[PDB]
Amino acid sequence: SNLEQIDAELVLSIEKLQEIQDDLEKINEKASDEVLEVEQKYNVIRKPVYDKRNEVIQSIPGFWMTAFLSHPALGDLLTEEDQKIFKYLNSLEVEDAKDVKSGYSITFHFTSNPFFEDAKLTKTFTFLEGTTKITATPIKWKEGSFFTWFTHDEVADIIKEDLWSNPLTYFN
Amino acid sequence: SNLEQIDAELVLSIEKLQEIQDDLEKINEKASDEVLEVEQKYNVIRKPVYDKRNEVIQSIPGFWMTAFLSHPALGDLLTEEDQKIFKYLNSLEVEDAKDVKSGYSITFHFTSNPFFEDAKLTKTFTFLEEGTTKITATPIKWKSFFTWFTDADEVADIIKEDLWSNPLTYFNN
Ligand SMILES: [Ca+2]
Ligand SMILES: [Ca+2]
Ligand SMILES: [Ca+2]
Repeated sequence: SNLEQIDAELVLSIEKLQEIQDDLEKINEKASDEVLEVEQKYNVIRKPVYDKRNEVIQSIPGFWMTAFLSHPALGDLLTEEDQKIFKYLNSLEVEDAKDVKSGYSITFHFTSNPFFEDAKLTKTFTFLEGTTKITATPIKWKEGSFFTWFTHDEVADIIKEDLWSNPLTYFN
Repeated sequence: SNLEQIDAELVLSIEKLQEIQDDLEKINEKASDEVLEVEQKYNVIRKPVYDKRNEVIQSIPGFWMTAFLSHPALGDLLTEEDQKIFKYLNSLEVEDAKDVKSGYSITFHFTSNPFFEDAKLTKTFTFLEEGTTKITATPIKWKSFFTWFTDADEVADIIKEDLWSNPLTYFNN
């Protein structure tokens, strides 16, 4: 009687619920794709602004080193010899992957210097299951430390979200 | 005599940097607005699907209780007495403000129980237009997890983004 109908309804309702979650999964995937496309679009928009900013910074001889040193979290990470190398740092760069979700890289651009041969040291973060893999430029030291960073990465997030976003508020 | 002593080109480079940062600020705000618009669009689209999910759930006894009690993180947060209480949970409900940005609330609907008076225990997260946000909650009217209802959030994130989003995966296990 009523018990059989409730029983049958219960079996049916579990299946319909699996259908509803499948619908919700596809809706959540469309929405997070759409949020991602907005961020991809605005990385396009910001790119020439970051370029102009890099151009202006060429006129301020120790800008990036100075902003990095004035940042409360980052500044105390430069041992005194690190700061002599940082004298040759002339540009920092952060770029998301084209699709955003799959990572980004951080690059320290170095002028010609006696410590190492590289013009740039890059640390890359790839991740697309929650996990992430890191790669870094193996430093081509010359014959004659914060630089251990080039091998849960809080220095990366500070650089990416604070210093890279507005280094001027630490420079000022 | 601060900027007067400084080389003109250094002075003007800072001014131009400040102006570029202002441009970047405006760009970031157009990006926020555009993302907010996407969240609002899909809040509307999901609403009748959540309603249909709530309707179907009425035919499954103890659904929300079983999903909460089977969640690996959330389950690890009940006392044995907290589990005596949750046997009386009939419904979970997460609702964002009509604009997404204002915040959201999480509501636990309990049936008549011997532990407290309330039928709804609600924890509302209000995002203020100026910085810090205001967190309100229900004062339990008793006749631990329920320490979560303090106006002072890992639990709220797990509920909003995990349990509420797909409870059926924890009903099965
Ligand atoms: Ca369908
Ligand atoms: Ca679209
Ligand atoms: Ca002077």
